[PDB]
Amino acid sequence: VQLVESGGGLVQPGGSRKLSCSASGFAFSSFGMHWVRQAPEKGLEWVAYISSGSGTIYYADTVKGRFTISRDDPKNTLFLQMTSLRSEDTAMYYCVRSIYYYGSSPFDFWGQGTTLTVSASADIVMTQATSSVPVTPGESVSISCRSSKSLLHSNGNTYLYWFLQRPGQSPQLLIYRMSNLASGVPDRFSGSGSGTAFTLTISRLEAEDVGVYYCMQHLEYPLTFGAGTKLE
Amino acid sequence: TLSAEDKAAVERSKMIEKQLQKDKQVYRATHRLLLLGADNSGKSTIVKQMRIYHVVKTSGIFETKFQVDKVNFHMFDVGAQRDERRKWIQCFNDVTAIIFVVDSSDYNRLQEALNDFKSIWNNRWLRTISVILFLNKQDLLAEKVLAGKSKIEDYFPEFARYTTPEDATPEPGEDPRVTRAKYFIRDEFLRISTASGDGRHYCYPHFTCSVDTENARRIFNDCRDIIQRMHLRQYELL
Amino acid sequence: GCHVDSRVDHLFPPSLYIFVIGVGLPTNCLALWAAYRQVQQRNELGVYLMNLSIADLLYICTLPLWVDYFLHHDNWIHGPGSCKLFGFIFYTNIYISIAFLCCISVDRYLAVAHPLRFARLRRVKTAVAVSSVVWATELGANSAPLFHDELFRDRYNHTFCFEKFPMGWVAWMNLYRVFVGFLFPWALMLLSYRGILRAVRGSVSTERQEKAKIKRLALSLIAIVLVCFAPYHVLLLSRSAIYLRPWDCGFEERVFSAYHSSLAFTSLNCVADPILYCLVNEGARSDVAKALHNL
Amino acid sequence: LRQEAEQLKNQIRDARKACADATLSQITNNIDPVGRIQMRTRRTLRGHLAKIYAMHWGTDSRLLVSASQDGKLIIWDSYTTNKVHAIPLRSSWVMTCAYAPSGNYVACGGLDNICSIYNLKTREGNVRVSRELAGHTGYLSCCRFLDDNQIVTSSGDTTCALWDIETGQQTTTFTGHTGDVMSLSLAPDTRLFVSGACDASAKLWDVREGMCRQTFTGHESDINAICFFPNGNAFATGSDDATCRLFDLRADQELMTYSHDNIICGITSVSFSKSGRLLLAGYDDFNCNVWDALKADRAGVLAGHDNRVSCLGVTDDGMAVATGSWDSFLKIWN
Amino acid sequence: RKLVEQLKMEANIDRIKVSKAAADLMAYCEAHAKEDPLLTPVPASENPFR
Repeated sequence: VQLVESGGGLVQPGGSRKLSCSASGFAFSSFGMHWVRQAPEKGLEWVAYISSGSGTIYYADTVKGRFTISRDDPKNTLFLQMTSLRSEDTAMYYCVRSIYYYGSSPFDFWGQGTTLTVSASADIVMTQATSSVPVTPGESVSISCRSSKSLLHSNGNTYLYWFLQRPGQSPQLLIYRMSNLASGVPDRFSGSGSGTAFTLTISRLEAEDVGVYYCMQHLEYPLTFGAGTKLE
Repeated sequence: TLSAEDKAAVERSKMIEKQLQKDKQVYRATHRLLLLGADNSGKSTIVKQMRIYHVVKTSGIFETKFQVDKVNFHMFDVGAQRDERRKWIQCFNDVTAIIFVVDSSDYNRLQEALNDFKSIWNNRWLRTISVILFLNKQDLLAEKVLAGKSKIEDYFPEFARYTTPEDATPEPGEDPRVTRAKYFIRDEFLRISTASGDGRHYCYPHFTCSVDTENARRIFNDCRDIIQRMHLRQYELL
Repeated sequence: GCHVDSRVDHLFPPSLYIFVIGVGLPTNCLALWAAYRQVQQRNELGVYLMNLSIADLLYICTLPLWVDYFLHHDNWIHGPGSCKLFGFIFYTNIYISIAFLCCISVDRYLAVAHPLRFARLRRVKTAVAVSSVVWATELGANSAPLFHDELFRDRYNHTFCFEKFPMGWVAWMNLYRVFVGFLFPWALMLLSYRGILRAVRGSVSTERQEKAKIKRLALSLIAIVLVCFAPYHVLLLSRSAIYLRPWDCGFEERVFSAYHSSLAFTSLNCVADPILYCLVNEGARSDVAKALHNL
Repeated sequence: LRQEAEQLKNQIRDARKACADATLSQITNNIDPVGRIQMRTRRTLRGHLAKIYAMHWGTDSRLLVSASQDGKLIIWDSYTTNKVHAIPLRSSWVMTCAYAPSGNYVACGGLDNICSIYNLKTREGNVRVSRELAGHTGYLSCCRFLDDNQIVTSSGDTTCALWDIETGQQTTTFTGHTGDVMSLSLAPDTRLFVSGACDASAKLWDVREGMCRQTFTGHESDINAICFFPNGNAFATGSDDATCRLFDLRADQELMTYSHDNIICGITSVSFSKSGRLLLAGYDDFNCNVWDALKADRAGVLAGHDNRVSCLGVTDDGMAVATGSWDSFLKIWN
Repeated sequence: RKLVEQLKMEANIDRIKVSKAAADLMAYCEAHAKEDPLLTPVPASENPFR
């Protein structure tokens, strides 16, 4: 499976662009797709989400009207209509794949990313611990998160997601719905918490376990992320 | 009320329901048929010819699609089953019709064909399932009666006192003896059909040759009658 | 205008509506129940049947007040809004019923005469769509009196409702009534049942007795509709065939007698439908017997 | 030489007669009945275009696969009535479905003579045919998973077979029946399994060896369903002679017969409860019956189906029983 | 021939008393009396079918 996305570059303020995400290697029509951006040196932010069947389209409040999301399931491409590009719109935009059913694993695959540079209330806040944890290889670490509202639901599901971002490529999913290891994640990773305070533990680190650890809530829209924690 | 994720899950269920409605529309417009017959019975020729002019080693059921006057038909002939039938025949209690093809030129295996027909007709699950019986190989029967080497009264004693029914319709002009023989065979099968019908299902006789091109139209007309009877029952008309 | 009298029309309509209530209430309820069972079995017909029962049931609920309106020598003492709503239901439910019988007959034609075809039209969803359309069209086409004078109260011991003697616009309303609420649906019913019988003729599977039975049933349906609704429209077109040379308002001999006796005789279709569409069929009686086993 | 077989059969009958001292009725007589059991419809799962033959729960007790003759496998979320998956089958005439214990696979089979195994957890979002098992010369009447890699199939040809899903060859072919095998229930430990055929007989098989360990004959007609008592030393059957029967592997006899004069239809599905105190049977008289296994009295009736119950299943933790009928509906009873 | 060998192999086995079989089945039944939701209706706050 792969998600290749393109259509970005230097754009003047007040202009418009159409970001496109070409998908291949999976059944596009049955997946919901998200656009996630992150500022040049900051954490990830959710831009939009389009559902399978296009019957549900959500946007962030910061881009509530300027941005428009669309998909072409036959031609297998995801589009983002951006208008009136202000200066908070300088970011790398990510294409994410999400499918929803009992036992599903949302946000499992993340596209490479498009860089787009522009020249010169009642939302859930997620706060990380100190964004620096220098740890020697072979030890154990306990990155932590805090949520304003209890992510536990009457269903019995707590909607906390853990992502890892190498210094290089796009983020990859590690823990979904607070305790479930994604397809391909080593058994070292383990997640736990109590509804508001969360902890992700890596049992015995390796040299490839370095990066920035982001959390995410899926309890209610919009999807807020958190600052992220760096490991060195 | 329910989380982001459940809502999405519900959406999935609704999309699945939409595809199922489409499948329901296609399923309702397609009429299903079961093809039955013996080894000497020429059902292989009928299925091959219907596949030709219209529209994997131990496989058990063969699917044969065909279309007559913009109406879709699915015809199934079982390939790799044993002699026993009383189990897998229960699956076909919702077919439009059962096409029973019989070799009318045997005279010796034809009592076994009568027994098979009485087994099909009186099945507890095949009630309300009509039977289009194809009295196949009429040309062989005609040539066999003309030749005179093999008799028919010898295997069926009652043939002597049988007289040709007045509603007989030998169209092209054929010897009276072949008409008498074929209507005797038809009358034996129809006697089995009429003995215990109770009116919930009918038997539609047809005289067939395996090469004839009219078999699809025969099935279409009989199926039209069957569906007409069911819809009469459904719309509180009888 | 000109005063007319109802010497026995204070007697026959009330004593007839009391039988209509006391019989057509439970029978139409049972027809509704059987229709619902049919709808539970993916049947495109019951959705019409339900509506028919409803088209009748509301009608029954209107009747008591008109009973009090009748036995009092045509004197309404229950208010104008009651006049508007209740007279509207009373005068419109019969046309709604006729339209639903037409729809049932067309469904039967499409099921019998042209089987193997028009599968989309024989769905529950299409029948709900056409049911909504007929309710909208009937309730909107007959809503002319809802935008006119409510009750034409008078001095000769008569306080009226949805009728004024004599008479304008009610004449053309009456012509539309007769021509596009009786003759057209009846023409469709008769033609559809003729088509059904023409198809049944060629049924090999149907023995001779069942064809005769179907013919008797179809003729009974057409005849009972015609007998219940024909005097009303004959006298209505006769009265509307005058008002459209001289004012000549002199029909006292044929105003209350004709009209009131005929509406009383028209109400009997509200008790005909449950019998003819539920209680004559064996399966519907089986469903009703299952219901009455419980209670 | 046939006289030797007759003498050996007489010897087996005599040994069974000698080993019998008391019946289950006498011994259970001093135990109270469950009384009247009222189970109600909690959820109705609509969506099948044709009649339902098979249904298998998931080991997670929430998911549920069903098979319909329209050619569709549907996975249900029993708690919410949602449709997780809809698998279009290559052959419409399915008569068996299984749900893998791991939850990764579902199997199906029917008049095609193939057991098709489906992959529910793929990198792509769809469910695909993992591979097709061929080799039976008759319709496949039941299929049960031992693990992700082994499946047991029963066929109209007398053979029951054991397959390796990796490279699909009949590793062990179990033979010895004379009629069409209809039902197939694995032991709770997955070392033995029972097969009910049309010779009115049932056999316990040893999977590792491939030999008919025991053979039970007590029925007057063909056997339609079979299931293990949770303990693993007893099993129950259903036959078209309107009776159920409970056999004990160690005692090698029949313990108690579940029959009534009023009922004259055949049993189409048999499933025990978690503790075995309730034996649930599906019938052709439009309805499902709940039996007290120890006292052999009709404890309850599950009657909400307008056609015959073709499938019946009780979840691993016993919260619900599912039943699907020829009316294209599943009902989740509690 | 093979039928005789199969029947002989099936016969030469050990059978316990049937009263012991009945006792074992009742023992299993009474052991899991509480964890059987259909026998003992759980209160309507643990069932997901409320």
